Amino acid sequence: VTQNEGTKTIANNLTSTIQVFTDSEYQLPYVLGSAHQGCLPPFPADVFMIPQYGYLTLNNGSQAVGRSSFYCLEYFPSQMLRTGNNFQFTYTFEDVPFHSSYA
Amino acid sequence: LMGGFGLKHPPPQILIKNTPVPADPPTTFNQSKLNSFITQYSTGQVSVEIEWELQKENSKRWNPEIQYTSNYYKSTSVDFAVNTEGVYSEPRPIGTRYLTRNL
Repeated sequence: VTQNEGTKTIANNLTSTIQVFTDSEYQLPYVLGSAHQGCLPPFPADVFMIPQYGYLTLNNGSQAVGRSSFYCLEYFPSQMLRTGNNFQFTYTFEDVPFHSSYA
Repeated sequence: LMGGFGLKHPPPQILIKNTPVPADPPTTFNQSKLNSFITQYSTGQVSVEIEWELQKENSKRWNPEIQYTSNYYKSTSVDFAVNTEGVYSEPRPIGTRYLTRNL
């Protein structure tokens, strides 16, 4: 999107990419499971925007302690994707007890 | 609760004593147990080899961690060394929790 003179113009950049990696080693602060927003909507007809990743560390008020860690996400092997490329990923759950859906 | 590894079958107790060596008994039979013994004690060496399994740190953190270090400042005597009289002393209690990891 190039905003020039009040008139907005949105053109596709075929050579631009996006990086997408999956932390399979759990080396980054796990944020899911805190019941945050930004889920695939429930209704399939609508489009959603992807939430921003941010993490927390130890603190002493608004300050950082010695053990406070800084994780650079650019320090992981991402996978650049142009239009035309796709990202596939598989995962198999460990053995967890059935959820008792009965009274 | 004092720390360590709880074991159901811990290293057994190695018990050791000096076998009694009676002093010269009477020349006439006395049913009473001999209470006179040759004074002795034993010495010798003992080795104990233990193999420990480690779990190497794979931190993908960006900034430096907190290592245990001997403070660089000059002292009268080195820490964890013998003093001028040959008396070895451990100046402080060292724990293990230095490296950090996410929760």
